[PDB]
Amino acid sequence: DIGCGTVGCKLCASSLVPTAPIMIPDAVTILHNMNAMEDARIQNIVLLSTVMSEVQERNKAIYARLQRLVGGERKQCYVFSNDRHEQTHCVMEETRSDFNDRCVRVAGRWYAQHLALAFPAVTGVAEIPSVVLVSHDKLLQSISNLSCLTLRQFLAGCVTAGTDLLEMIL
Ligand SMILES: [Cl-]
Ligand SMILES: [Cl-]
Ligand SMILES: [Cl-]
Ligand SMILES: [Mn+2]
Ligand SMILES: [Mn+2]
Ligand SMILES: [Zn+2]
Ligand SMILES: [Zn+2]
Repeated sequence: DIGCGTVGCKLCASSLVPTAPIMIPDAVTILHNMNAMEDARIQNIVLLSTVMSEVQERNKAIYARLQRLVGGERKQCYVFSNDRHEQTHCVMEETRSDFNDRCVRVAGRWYAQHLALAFPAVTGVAEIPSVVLVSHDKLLQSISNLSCLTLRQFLAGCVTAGTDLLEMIL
């Protein structure tokens, strides 16, 4: 009963678009960059229920701000119940950090493989959708459409891609 939240997905037939990278931030990213999360320039966010629980656990004020973004219904973000979904549900030798790292990695791997099947590549037109785990940790131990970057790296890559596109038109 748990969908991916992506618009036009026939597998799950929603706020996410497959035409932009699917951002999956960990709790540390939200806690350290809540002002950025709230900014209109940051769109296409997957809020994992485990990540939400971790944000609620660490910061009261940050969680209320995160709930407001969801309750506002004007942002391109989706709450994915990774703890209820059969293919992503993890049960905790693991520390609280290692378990939370595994949760995000498992949900990210599911999203990447799922979106590649739901929106397959159209020859010379478009590639499969891109999934980005937004973390300071090397979640993918330091799937082609799955990556792990910090928010700074992700945003610097956006600037590089935009500059390259502007040079192409000029
Ligand atoms: Cl963005
Ligand atoms: Cl990585
Ligand atoms: Cl990978
Ligand atoms: Mn987390
Ligand atoms: Mn972490
Ligand atoms: Zn789907
Ligand atoms: Zn951070």
